[PDB]
Amino acid sequence: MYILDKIGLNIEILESLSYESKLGMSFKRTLSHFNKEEVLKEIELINNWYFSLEIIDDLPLDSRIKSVSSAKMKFERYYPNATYNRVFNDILGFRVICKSYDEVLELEKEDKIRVVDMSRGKSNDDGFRGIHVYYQRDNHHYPIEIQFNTYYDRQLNDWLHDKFYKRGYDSSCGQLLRKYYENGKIKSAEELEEVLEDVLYHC
Amino acid sequence: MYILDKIGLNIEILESLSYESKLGMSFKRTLSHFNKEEVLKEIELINNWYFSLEIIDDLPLDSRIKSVSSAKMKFERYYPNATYNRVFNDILGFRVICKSYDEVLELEKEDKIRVVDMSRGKSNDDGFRGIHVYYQRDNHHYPIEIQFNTYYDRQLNDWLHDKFYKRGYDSSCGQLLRKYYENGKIKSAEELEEVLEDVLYHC
Amino acid sequence: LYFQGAMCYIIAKRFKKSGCVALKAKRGKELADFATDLQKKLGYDIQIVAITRPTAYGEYEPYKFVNSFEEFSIEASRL
Amino acid sequence: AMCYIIAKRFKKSGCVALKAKRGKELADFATDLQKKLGYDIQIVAITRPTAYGEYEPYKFVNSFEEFSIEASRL
Repeated sequence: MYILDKIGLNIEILESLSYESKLGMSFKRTLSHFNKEEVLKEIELINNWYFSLEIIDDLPLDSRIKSVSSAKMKFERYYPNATYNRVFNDILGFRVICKSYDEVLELEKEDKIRVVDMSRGKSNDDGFRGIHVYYQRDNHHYPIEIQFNTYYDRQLNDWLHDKFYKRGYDSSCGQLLRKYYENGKIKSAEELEEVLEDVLYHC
Repeated sequence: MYILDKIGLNIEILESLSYESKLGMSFKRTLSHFNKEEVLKEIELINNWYFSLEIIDDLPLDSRIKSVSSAKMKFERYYPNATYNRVFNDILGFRVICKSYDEVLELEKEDKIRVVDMSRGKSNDDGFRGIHVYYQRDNHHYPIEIQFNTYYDRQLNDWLHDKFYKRGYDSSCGQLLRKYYENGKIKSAEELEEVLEDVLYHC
Repeated sequence: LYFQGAMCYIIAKRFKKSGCVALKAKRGKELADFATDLQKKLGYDIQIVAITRPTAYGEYEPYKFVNSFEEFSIEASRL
Repeated sequence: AMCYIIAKRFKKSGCVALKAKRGKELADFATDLQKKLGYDIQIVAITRPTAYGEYEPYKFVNSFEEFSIEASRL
């Protein structure tokens, strides 16, 4: 309720932005039960639909429509044992700054919303902090993602994206950088480089 | 150039959003050269004009129109020796949050843009960090402000408005609050309030 | 009905008190004249401001969202 | 209200960006350009560049033709 009012969304708006699949298949099933060429043809139509909705630019929050290229790579990567609704869950993806994570956790109460809480790094810690929320109308509509981060977590997530492009993805190295950031040791991209040079020297 | 393209602004757009004063007094002058009741009557018209422009909601950046109440307080506070263009420079004020400040200073090269760099603090450190940029068409038009903050500084700026500002404390305490934040000791607005309560008790 | 083109938020707040009354509204003459008149009726202890989105203005937290111009007037007068 | 059509090669930083109006004309332009460029280039729509730091640096273009030529050079 509160977090949705802040970002100008409601269940009716999320329902109207939901794309109904015409594959005749349940999205609870694994990728092996789906035809790659038929899936990619449908993703091309969803991407085309989202590139024509003016309503998206009037909402008081940011969003991105993911490409058919990224969907083709995700199919090849998670085929054949990943669940369809877990793979193609972010074609329409909103991005918001929340005041505190508490207001985002209230979304769990919504029957058609799934919350993936990564605000504490309890599971598979790579330094990134935030909460991802998925609205799904039913088992044959594509899910809609909302990504929430505080300003504090968003800052480190942005520096970590650049360090992971330059140096390559490293789970333990990102986890350790988040400890230095929480300790006041990383206040710029240059400081992260300095801290990294000291971490690499002490090994 | 680059930072303006990123936020969807250009000199032509800023020129069309500039309000021309009918007071017949140069904005390079101090407040003693102006009549309070005439100034406030004009600010009411500028505020009304900005509340009617739909073009503002279509720009790819955030903005706020400041109230006539805030202009009345600013006149009373800075009268009579402050320069008019330094006092009423934020009736239309944009706000853009980012990963760094290296892109922002390049705006100084624009003839009608002034840059106030507070990324290493104000002269009187009150805790606030950011860069403010002012476009002014001529000395007879009201300036337009753009506030730049990294995600890291915007987080503390927010907590400082909520739990610290306008409550009777000295500017000395904000600098201390910013030192605790830079040291990893303040990770929530409630934690800011905790170290403020200890600073005020032990002061 | 929820899609009325680009919208803003009219905010009412008492200067030394935290929190605000917020209303999603369409920018134009009807909103501009409503705000100008309400600012006179409420006095210069209350600030009437227009923002693009509440998630960008953390200094007005917590937001008390209202659903009509009349509801905004009654709630702003209680600040 | 306007959006930004973005073109980016997957393993290479930076993008070609164009301010455009959402609708049939932009949607069909993007669908056709994605086919001509291939699945190594991503054609995405974002609301504002300041919210998408993963596409930095942005190379802003001023026309649909300029966007096509620059996206083919990625």
